[PDB]
Amino acid sequence: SEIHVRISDFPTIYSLRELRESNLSSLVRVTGVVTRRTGVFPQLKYVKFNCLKCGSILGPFFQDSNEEIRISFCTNCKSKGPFRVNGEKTVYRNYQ
Amino acid sequence: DDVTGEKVREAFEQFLEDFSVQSTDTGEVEKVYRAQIEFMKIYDLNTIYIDYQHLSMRENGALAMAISEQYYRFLPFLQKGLRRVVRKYAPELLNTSTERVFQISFFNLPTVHRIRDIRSEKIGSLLSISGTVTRTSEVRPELYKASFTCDMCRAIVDNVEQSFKYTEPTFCPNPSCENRAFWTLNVTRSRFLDWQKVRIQENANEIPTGSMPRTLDVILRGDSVERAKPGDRCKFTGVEIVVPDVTQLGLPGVKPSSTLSLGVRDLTYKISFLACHVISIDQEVFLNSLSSDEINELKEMVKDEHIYDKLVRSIAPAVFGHEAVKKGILLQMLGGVHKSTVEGIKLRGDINICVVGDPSTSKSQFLKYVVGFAPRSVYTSGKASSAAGLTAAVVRDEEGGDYTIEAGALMLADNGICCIDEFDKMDISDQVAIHEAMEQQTISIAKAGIHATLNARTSILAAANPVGGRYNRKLSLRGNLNMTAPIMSRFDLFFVILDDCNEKIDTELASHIVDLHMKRDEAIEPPFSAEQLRRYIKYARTFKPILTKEARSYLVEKYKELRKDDAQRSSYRITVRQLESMIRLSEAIARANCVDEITPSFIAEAYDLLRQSIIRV
Amino acid sequence: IHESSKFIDQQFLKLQEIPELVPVGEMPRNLTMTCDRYLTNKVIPGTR
Ligand SMILES: Nc1ncnc2c1ncn2[C@@H]1O[C@H](COP(=O)(O)OP(=O)(O)O)[C@@H](O)[C@H]1O
Ligand SMILES: [Mg+2]
Ligand SMILES: [Zn+2]
Ligand SMILES: [Zn+2]
Repeated sequence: SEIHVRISDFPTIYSLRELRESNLSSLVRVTGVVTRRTGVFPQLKYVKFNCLKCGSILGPFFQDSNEEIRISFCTNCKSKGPFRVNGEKTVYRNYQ
Repeated sequence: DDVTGEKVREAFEQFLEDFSVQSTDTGEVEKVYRAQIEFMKIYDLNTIYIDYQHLSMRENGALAMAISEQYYRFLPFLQKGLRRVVRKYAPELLNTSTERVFQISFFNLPTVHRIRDIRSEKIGSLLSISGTVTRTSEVRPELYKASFTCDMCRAIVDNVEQSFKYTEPTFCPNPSCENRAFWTLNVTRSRFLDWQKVRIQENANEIPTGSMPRTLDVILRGDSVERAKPGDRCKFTGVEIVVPDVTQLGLPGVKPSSTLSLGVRDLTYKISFLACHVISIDQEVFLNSLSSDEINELKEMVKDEHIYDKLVRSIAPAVFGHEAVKKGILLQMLGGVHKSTVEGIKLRGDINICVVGDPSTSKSQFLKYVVGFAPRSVYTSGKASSAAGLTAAVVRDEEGGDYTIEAGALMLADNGICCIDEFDKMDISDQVAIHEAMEQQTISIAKAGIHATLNARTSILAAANPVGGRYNRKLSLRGNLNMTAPIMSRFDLFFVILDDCNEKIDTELASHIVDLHMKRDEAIEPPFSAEQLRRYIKYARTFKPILTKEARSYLVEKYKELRKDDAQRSSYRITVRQLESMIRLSEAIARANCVDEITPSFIAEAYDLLRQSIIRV
Repeated sequence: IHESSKFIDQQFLKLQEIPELVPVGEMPRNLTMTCDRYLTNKVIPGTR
């Protein structure tokens, strides 16, 4: 469904303790030794919220990776109750 | 508004603008502050060094008194004044290229108050505190200026600066909102300040009689973060600030409270310190740092005919009668060249000495002399110490909170000498622990959700009495010790100290001791003072001696003789570890003579030390 | 109304990767499982 681009050979290399804050929202190239893995966890990618007041499920809304979007109002029927997720129709992504 | 704050701010602006003083005999009258403004502009720095005496001389010290006594209120006024000064003179560096958060780091204050001397009246004032760095935190971003997105009348609005408590904008980009429901931050537009919380202990010398070392938590912001070292004595300058405390609710005594519908907030606090200026209390770098007076002292010191003996006699002034031990301690202090192989092996480059001797033979005196003299050194006793002490430990961040790494004794002695007094009495489990680190110089912790790999390149100086408290004439050194033969093999030098009923030495040592009690100073005068020794050791450490091709042969036949002489029964059997040790001592000797090439004299000295250290049964 | 209801058995097993085939430096990774009705009490712990 989607494609990704993997940048390589960035000029500047910073150690972990030298990140400070100027490198915020910036591309960095750091090196280290891996310590802990958290396994492979599915993460919501194309979540389809359902509207039980409408009758059926709503459209697939792209889930921003910063935070979990919510259906406060249904733009169609103004439903405050149903904003749940159906794990069958939802398309997930890997996460570690 | 406040008239006094604005008046003091403009007075500060004027004083900075017209600051004048004679500069030495050269540079005439230099507006040091105004010129240093562009000096720091050259690198576009973020600190402005306000020496206290400058602020103190003017207005009969009234400005300095106002700033020190009520710093917290005046600081934003001083920030605005500094911005106006930049606007009037040197406006080229104001923009970050929003605006650089310039740091006013005061220093050269009159007195430094101890942790125990912290008082509740002086909060909000400026002072200096001196303590030992024990625990440091990560460089976590701190929210200083934030961008807020209004849930209602949605948009993006920046420049909503963050206060000590959370703050959100009451006015909206579309004014019809005037609602503050879900003002949302964003990563790309908010502004952050580097932050670090460092825990400091009270210094050992200033500890009150019969009391524990009181601790303190110090906040570091801006360019002053990540400056302190665990176990490094440092001084902190800044303002005392209070932070909320949720622990002291069950303590006796009434509690501060408010009423506003209860409208009540439980008000408790604990005192912390926000700091601005913190300082620590290639051979070209060390040479550059060296002043010429010392550089030339060093030049005649370096070109001395007999520098080895004069260095030996200059170490351990208090102890009399032990010369080989002094040589070994000097070599350990200097160290060796850390060499890494292509296949991954990291050749050991520090000297570890285990000193065994009869009771009352200045062994504890040697260890106490080394610490407080060798930079980055830690003294411990055998029984009152544990693996969590010697090696790194795990403890909670804050009480009732997540755990974190605790600085162990070995790491506090990294690239330094660690003195382990009474090694034999120390427990066998901790013995396995210390030796395990000694083998690989790396101590790893894998408990409570932390798997950090912590390295410790530490030279270990071990002292231990023979079993039974008295050396057995019949038994060997290994027979009079409780450690294993592999432990002997790991250690480099064994200086078995013995006590003998020699009248001349008894008389001379009695004279020496009663004179040392007689003359509080000048009882014995070493040729070189502490400063000269420290510097020489520092300079010698920078050089890296290289083995000449010719000396390799002499090493080979010397190791042949060493292998032949024993078991032709001695304290330690002859092994290859010994041949490594021969270089390990040779590099230290070459550093001592301030040479760069290994000569057969150095191998002769090292073999002399190893043949004297080994003791016939 | 509990006297007129009907219920079914449910059991939670846990599955761990076989310790023989584990990467040397890594902890084993486990998985939570459910179970219902006639599949309950079908395996004792320690059974591949
Ligand atoms: N060669 C010596 N030189 C100077 N002082 C000595 C010497 N031998 C013993 N002493 C003195 O006698 C005391 C011995 O203490 P010490 O030997 O360090 O204890 P320990 O034997 O348990 O290590 C010290 O005050 C020390 O100064
Ligand atoms: Mg002792
Ligand atoms: Zn709906
Ligand atoms: Zn709004």
